[PDB]
Amino acid sequence: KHYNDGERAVLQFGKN
Amino acid sequence: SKPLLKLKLLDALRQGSFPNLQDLLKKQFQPLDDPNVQQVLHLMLHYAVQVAPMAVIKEIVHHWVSTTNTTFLNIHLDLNERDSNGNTPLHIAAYQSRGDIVAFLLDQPTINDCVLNNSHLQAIEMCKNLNIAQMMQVKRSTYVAETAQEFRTAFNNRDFGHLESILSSPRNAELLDINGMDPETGDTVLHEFVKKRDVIMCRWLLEHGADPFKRDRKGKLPIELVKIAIDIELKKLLERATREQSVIDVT
Repeated sequence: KHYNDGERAVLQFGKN
Repeated sequence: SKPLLKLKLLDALRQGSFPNLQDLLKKQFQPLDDPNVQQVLHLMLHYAVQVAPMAVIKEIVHHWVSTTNTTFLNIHLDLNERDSNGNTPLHIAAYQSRGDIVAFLLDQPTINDCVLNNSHLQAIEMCKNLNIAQMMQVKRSTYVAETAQEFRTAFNNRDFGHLESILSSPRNAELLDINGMDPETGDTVLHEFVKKRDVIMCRWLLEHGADPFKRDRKGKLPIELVKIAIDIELKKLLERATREQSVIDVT
């Protein structure tokens, strides 16, 4: 699994 | 009246009665159309965070900010209005290390904490207390976290209205990438939805950024994931979209 579901979406749609 | 209008107002905020503030603007900011009133009126939020007590700020915000509820003197305050110096009320609030106010500003729905002033500085840079910077930096983390989840949910439910709501917010346009890969998949949102052959959503995506040249982590760019009259609709859709990008590259 590695990442949960919300912190998965932060890596995707986040911009650092 | 020229600048004593600023004194009248800076005094009215300093007292702390939102009725008393209205009573001043009602009888002393006429005429409301002359541009010297409208200029000193639209600095009211920068003036509140310097001298006004806390409850007058909430009352000013919850009445006149980003609201169409006809208000009062037809006064409509932009929460992120810019000083002659380019600063926002969030800037001044931070600059003066007035931390309990920096909090309430960042919890508003239309707050944009990524505005650059004349000096090209974010509101977070103006403060001197690190404790205030950290809470500011922490709040951006939580907002981007919460909004990125709302973004994912909106795609999964195909909530078209909610997606246009999120990309319209300028703070989001600065802190949110519509391309970024799913961490443990390919996978831009274009690939994900080309694979569901969802023509309506791919067309929507193509208009709001979402470049058709980003590969997944298998080299395949979107066009290469292709009755069957739905397929040729995507295949011709992307062909038209790439041809538009190759007009900027004139050489």
